[PDB]
Amino acid sequence: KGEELFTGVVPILVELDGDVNGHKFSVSGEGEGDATYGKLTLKFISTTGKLPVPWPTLVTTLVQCFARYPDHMKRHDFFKSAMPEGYVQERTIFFKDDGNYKTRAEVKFEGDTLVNRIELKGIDFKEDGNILGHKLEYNGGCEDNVYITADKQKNGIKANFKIRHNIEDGGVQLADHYQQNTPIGDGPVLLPDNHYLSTCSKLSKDPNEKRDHMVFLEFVTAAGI
Repeated sequence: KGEELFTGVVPILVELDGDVNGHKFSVSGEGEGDATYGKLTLKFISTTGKLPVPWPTLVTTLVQCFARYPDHMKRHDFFKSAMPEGYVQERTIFFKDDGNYKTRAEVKFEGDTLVNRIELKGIDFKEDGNILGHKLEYNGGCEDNVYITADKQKNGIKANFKIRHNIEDGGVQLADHYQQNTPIGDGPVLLPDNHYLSTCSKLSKDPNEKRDHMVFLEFVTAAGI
């Protein structure tokens, strides 16, 4: 059972290769996840200098297998059931009145470590917009619940949710997330009934960190059944 792989604290490594309007950047992340508490503690670093986009816009792209599914919902945890082979997570994130991200990631175990290797491509972003202009507050913003539905055709799941980033000069920047997850292996997975994940994140900085970075804390819990 893939759930047995998350009984304790699991180390995490994240790799993101990004490209926004043709400007390449790379982010390396590490930390740990405790599915018993739906708790994620991560630190992310840009290895290519100042990012061309705000950190809050990459939060969702930068491991839902660490969601806490209560006992009465364990049958609906697709993410852990796909482990250790893992799953492919793909998203299109439409930023209202701005560009969009298209992301493809492989979430799988490499040894005792849960790894998230991501490719991100952003296009049609406006230099005078909130994203390329770095006009978003540094926080998790209003995070709508992640509504998950089964996709038996792909033996996986789909998800939909909006992120609302506060704009420093007042207002909000909507980010419409459209998500699809498919298992990497051919083994059996758990196709869930309709449910959602509740998220709460806290973004902070490391005083000793010289590079553009993000210290990240998240609690994710399933509900709706």
